[PDB]
Amino acid sequence: SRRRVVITGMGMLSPLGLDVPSSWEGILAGRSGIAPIEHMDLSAYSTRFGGSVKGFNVEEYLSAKEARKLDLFIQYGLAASFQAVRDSGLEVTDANRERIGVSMGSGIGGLTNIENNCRSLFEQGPRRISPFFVPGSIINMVSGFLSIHLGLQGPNYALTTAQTTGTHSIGMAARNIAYGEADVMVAGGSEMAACGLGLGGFGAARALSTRNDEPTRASRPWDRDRDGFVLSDGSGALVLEELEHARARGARIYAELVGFGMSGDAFHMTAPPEDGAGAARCMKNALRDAGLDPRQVDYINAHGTSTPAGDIAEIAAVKSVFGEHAHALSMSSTKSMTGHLLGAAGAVEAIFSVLALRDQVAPPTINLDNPDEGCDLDLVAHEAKPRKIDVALSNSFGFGGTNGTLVFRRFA
Amino acid sequence: SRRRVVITGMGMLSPLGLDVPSSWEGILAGRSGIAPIEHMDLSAYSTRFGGSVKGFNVEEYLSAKEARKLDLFIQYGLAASFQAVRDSGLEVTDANRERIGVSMGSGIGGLTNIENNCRSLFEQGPRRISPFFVPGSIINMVSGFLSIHLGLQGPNYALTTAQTTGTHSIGMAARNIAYGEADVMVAGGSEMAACGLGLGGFGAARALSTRNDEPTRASRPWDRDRDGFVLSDGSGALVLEELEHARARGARIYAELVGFGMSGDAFHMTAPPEDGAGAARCMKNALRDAGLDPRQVDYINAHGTSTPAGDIAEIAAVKSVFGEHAHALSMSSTKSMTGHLLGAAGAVEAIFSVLALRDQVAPPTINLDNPDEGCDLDLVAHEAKPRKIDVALSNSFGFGGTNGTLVFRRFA
Ligand SMILES: [K+]
Ligand SMILES: [K+]
Repeated sequence: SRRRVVITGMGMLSPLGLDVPSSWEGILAGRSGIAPIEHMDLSAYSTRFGGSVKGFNVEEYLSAKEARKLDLFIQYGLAASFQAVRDSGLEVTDANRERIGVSMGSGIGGLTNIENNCRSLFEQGPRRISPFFVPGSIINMVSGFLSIHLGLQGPNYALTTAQTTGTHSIGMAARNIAYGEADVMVAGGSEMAACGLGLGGFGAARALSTRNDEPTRASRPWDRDRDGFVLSDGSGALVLEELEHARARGARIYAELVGFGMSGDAFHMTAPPEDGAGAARCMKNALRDAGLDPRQVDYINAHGTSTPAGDIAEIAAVKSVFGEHAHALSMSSTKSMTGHLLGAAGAVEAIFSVLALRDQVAPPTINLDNPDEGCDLDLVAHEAKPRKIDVALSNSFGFGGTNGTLVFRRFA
Repeated sequence: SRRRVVITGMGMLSPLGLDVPSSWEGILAGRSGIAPIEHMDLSAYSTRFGGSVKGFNVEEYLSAKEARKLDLFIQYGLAASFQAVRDSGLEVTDANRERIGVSMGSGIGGLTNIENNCRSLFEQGPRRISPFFVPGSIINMVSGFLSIHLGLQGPNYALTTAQTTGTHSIGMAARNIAYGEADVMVAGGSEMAACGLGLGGFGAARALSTRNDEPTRASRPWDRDRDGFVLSDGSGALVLEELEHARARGARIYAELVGFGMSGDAFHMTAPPEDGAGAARCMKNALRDAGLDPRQVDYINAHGTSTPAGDIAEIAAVKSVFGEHAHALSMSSTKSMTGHLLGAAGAVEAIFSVLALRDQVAPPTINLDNPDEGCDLDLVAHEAKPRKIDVALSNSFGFGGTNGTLVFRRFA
């Protein structure tokens, strides 16, 4: 009924590194990538730190002339995409390019570019807007430009499901491959909302931590002194591949993507329900899609955003799905270190989940000094935990109560 | 292998009407919905007309208090969604709500809201941004709020593939139902980019017609004196339903959704290739997905945007897919009347395609006074053409060279 889908390539920019292996070394070491933001003047803002991408040089991937039309969220998406296509060793030919596509998305897209063109329009009027504004700032153009730069002719689209984007992108790209619409898909997410509208919009909603004096401690999922999420930038991308197609060309396979689930809370615009019953259904859907019993799960990479309401819902949902086995699995939030990459969070965390399968180690939940009422599971507090990981889950639960769960598994 | 998917409900706001049947009466009569734009001062702009939604009253759907947080693209999406859920006669219960989802998207989303919050931020600083800015302006919240207002717990996501959004949303929602992930999906698209950044961004790219003296004549697909697309607002939404589920409750079925195809040009950021070879592959994929031979197609609702390069590519692609039969089918662009609803274009045109199957009539391509070189097919110039329509196709081809084709068919 379904062809099998594996991960043959990965790419990343995060607040911990300009590629995957540098970012992952950071994760394993408990390193925070959070810091006061240098690129702009945040003095008037109630929050002043974030996970920024540091030292990014777009001209590793594109000429200065190409790069200049494109919002940072696009540059970030192409870079992760390029890394991953490279990482995969895939050679794109006339014989396969119609079988290779792209699903790279974003939660908010080109907010920086829109900001800047907004300034021009207000001060100098319509004619000063760039002619590349639209193509260089709408969300589908990570997918757009990547297909052009790589001559990829397969399914070409983009999701935008806020903080769940990255997770849904990967899952539905795998469904493209399982359905026969593609053999290969580049999927993932990118974001750069660290601009005045991003930080101010999230500040206005009071959704962000305001621990300005100690930014590396701001993101503390399941800690009783948590005060909101930490906004972060970057991108993740995976090369998904039908199993036989990868065997045929001798691909290195990191892991198998076995399950994808989805759900809606149908509850509230920004807050999850106390019992996490939407997240519970999503994980259950993802497990059944993988043909798995809850007891076969060894590691969960949580959404774990460091909001009061969400961290606790996620515990409820895990306890209700997994029962007693909730105490045997390890769950951690690597947002404790990376911050919340929004639409890219799902993508980088899928990659963290795959790496956790490769190296048999559960990354840590840093800053988990005083676990709140109920937060009594193995949350890998403080430091990496080597252990058996056969099956690894990655959740994302975003505004609009939109939920997504991926299930990965060691390959053989 | 696949469950069968039918259309049981439809909703719409367009520049021709505040619902489906008013909009469709306009279409059949050759009525243009294009007019100089009243809602803002366009004097400094090189284009000054558009397809606006006229007389919209959001309080038919939501309280003033609800409505006020939400960008117009969201209001427009919920309204079409509500219409269509209503139109369908579906009763949402605890027994089915986990089987009912939403895929409603947009190409650019809340550009108006972002504009306004941009002004506040510039003049008055961060603290003046609304706390509802983010939830009320990001694209996934049509889906978000609809699932909350209707208690829908099934798959919840949103696409953003620019001018192809509406087409992809519907196609992938049908795939949700064919796969077993849902029995029912509300899918479609909404847009309101008629704000300074929209009109100015598209003006800066020189992509818009500038026929300000005669706006009802600006949109003239395949006419030799065409000078770019006409920007338009609104929304379409369809209730997709597994076939047995609809039979079981005695649903009225408009038509069957039998095919969905996708492709990438991999060519250019904004311009299609001269031969339309990407669009050709997309239609071919869509036909094969439907189990259909080209000769079985009676009517095509074209992308037909009134750009020089795109209108002509689409002819090339149709001639190459359909061969001699290209001269027996009828193709028309209802953008001649509606203008280009961008991310909603696909959604309203899917609805036009379904209505064309219901009433056995091909809508007209208005303004097609002098067909360009090569534009010698039956393009239903000027006035509606009653005829046999068993099978109807709807194309969309958007920036990034992203392509989508839907195939509908009379039900029995
Ligand atoms: K996660
Ligand atoms: K169309």
